[PDB]
Amino acid sequence: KNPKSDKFKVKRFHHIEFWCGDATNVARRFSWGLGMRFSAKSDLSTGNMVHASYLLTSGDLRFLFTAPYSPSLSAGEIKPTTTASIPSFDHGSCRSFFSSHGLGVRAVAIEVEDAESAFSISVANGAIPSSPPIVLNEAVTIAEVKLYGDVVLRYVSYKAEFLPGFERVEDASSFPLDYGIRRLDHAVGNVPELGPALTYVAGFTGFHQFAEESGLNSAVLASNDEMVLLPINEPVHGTKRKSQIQTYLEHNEGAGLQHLALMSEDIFRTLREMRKRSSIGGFDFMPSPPPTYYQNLKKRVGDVLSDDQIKECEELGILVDRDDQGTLLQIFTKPLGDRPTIFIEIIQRVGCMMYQSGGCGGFGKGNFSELFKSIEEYEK
Amino acid sequence: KNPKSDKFKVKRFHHIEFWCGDATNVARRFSWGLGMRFSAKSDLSTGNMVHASYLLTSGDLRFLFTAPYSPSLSAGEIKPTTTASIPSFDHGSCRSFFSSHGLGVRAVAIEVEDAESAFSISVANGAIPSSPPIVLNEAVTIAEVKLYGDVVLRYVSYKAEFLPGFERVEDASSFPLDYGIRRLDHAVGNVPELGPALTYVAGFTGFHQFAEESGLNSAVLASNDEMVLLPINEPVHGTKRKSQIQTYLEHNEGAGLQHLALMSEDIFRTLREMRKRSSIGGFDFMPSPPPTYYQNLKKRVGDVLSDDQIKECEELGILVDRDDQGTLLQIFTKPLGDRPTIFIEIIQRVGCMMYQSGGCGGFGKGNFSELFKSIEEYEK
Ligand SMILES: Cc1ccccc1-n1c(=O)c2c(C)c(C(=O)C3=C(O)CCCC3=O)ccc2n(C)c1=O
Ligand SMILES: Cc1ccccc1-n1c(=O)c2c(C)c(C(=O)C3=C(O)CCCC3=O)ccc2n(C)c1=O
Ligand SMILES: [Co+2]
Ligand SMILES: [Co+2]
Repeated sequence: KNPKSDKFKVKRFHHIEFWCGDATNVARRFSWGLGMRFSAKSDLSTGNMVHASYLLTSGDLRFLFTAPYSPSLSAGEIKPTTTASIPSFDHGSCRSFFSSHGLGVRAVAIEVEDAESAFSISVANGAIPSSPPIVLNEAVTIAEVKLYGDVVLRYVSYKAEFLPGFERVEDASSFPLDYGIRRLDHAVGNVPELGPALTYVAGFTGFHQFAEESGLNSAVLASNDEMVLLPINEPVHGTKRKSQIQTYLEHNEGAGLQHLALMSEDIFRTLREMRKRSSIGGFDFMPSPPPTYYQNLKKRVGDVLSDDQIKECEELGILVDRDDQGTLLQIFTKPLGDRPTIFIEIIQRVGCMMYQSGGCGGFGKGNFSELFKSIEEYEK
Repeated sequence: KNPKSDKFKVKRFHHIEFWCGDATNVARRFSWGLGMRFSAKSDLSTGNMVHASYLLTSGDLRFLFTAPYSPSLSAGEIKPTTTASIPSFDHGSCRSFFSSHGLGVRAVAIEVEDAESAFSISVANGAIPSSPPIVLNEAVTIAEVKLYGDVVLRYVSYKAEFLPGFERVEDASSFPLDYGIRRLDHAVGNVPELGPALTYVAGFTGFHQFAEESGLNSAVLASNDEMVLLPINEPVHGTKRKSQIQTYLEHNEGAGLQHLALMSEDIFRTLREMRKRSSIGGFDFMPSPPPTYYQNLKKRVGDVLSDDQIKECEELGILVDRDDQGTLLQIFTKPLGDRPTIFIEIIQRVGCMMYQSGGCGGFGKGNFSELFKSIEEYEK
């Protein structure tokens, strides 16, 4: 049941912004490890004296990496005269964010029909304002409200090329890397208390709950067409293994974004390419499930995937789950930085043709059961 | 003339430590871009609740990347009970360093016969203490004194494997990258005033001055065998082009380390490998000199390098200079991070066989003249 209760017109995920200490090194690492191209920049060479911002793209996926310069470079500026291309940026907010949480997502950005209206309606419906609507070059409007912890939901709307004040990146500097990633599928928050978090976000967006010893309880909020998907987790305390949600909250100094799920047009090629690079600058993946997991794959998805497709899942450590309408292939990286906090999920969805409907196959909750069973069946 | 005035026994460069916001991402980028292997770690998985530290090695070159965790993880600790493997580390010093300078070198470390004595003698001779000698596992002694800005000179001495509390890195995580870099040749500071800087460092080390519109004046301090080489630059104001030393000081918020020079056993292979990776996560190089520069190469080094060796220099953008005892091949990267501050030099030295004596060929000062001449000769 989807009651289509969005309080403003939402289109799709637009971009994810990381706040960094050094945007250059994080962006180069991510570009190589994920196969994303350098597509736009805003930094000293473009006249921005406040922050360095580099955009990576793969298909529709946009990763933005931002870090502050010395405040002394812009000490004479005021907000009306700023050279920052992202006017919501603030030196002390960024340094405090990074000192508090380490490397992580500052903004989850979605494209809307009118960022000014989305903001007003959101705050009218309980959203805590973060940065008021600002019009850039009479061309783009951006506004921000608090989502959870120090993560903001950022509204972007266009009259009719990333943001004003960004330049396209030199063809020589932009190597056309591509491992198959095409768009952001969902973005997941960890909070101490799921209930108040759900009530707050659903309160100001109008997003509806999406049809659903693991360490957590979770729920998923969705836009009208269910293309914007925002799960939220809370810990479940006092168990055999310690809750990874609780571990996150401790090392992140509170609530924040837990994982980004990136849809691939070919998860087997994406994982082959990422795994080749794991030990030469890229990303590591979580430990592979036992062969018992893959022995049991035939009995549950043998109708969707061939024996060779299933054997390819075993080589790459891919996980498989399934809904009543579709099948999900997924895998998780190890944490992206120093702290055991944010990680990435690679996913591909099979089914729900109508175009493919959002959430087709779920989010892999059934893989908790199948992993536990397999990781006792393999013991013998 | 080398009066061998070292006030304690110095052996050679030991390691360079970068203070980072996220050690993981800087270290992975550097590993891929320079061809260095992951060799040791000290982090949560080794019991260190204070900082994450990752060591990269290539030959004798050791790059250490360190970033602080949340202070909350170690709030109950005191210095006697610390889990930090580098006891001179301090959360607030590290965050203040990085907020002030961005990514850069915190420590230039040299191996000495006794770090306790080196420290005492240094301070007895004017050095500003930074961290007193501390003995690790009755096996290694480390101490630190101020060098310039917020950069420290770190003394390390061993009784007879990087540091106690570091673990060797997993063979699966340690891919054997190698592009030919073998050791640190020199490490260069930028200061507002060269005179007082020279007097201060030479005062407490006993290092002697090494035989010597560019934007700078510079001088080089050397150990007894001249294997430890520490140039220092100051700006020269009011000129056609703005001093790059002055640009550094402005963007770095004061004095600090300007460049690290890494000796290659085969600079042509090193530069081929680094240049292949420039646009896929590695390092960019400064713009290549004009063909006039390379046309003039025959008349000055045609006796050292063949026509093919000189043509290979032109393909790779290598610079060549020469002393009275040796020849220097060198090239400079673009800045390593967001700010136009620290960069890397790749070098190879030809001559001065005795083993090769330090500084063989100089530091490339003559390449200022030859670059200016070439960059007017090419105009026509
Ligand atoms: C628990 C755990 C510990 C150490 C490494 C990995 C895991 N771990 C996961 O983190 C995990 C996740 C994060 C999802 C997932 O993507 C997800 C949810 O957890 C809630 C619904 C929305 C959503 O997107 C699904 C299955 C998972 N499974 C099966 C698993 O084992
Ligand atoms: C000035 C400048 C501007 C934009 C990019 C590059 C340059 N630039 C240099 O930075 C440069 C350096 C840094 C050295 C060098 O390694 C060095 C010194 O400058 C002082 C003595 C000790 C030492 O090691 C030598 C030649 C150089 N040359 C020729 C050059 O053009
Ligand atoms: Co997920
Ligand atoms: Co040099």
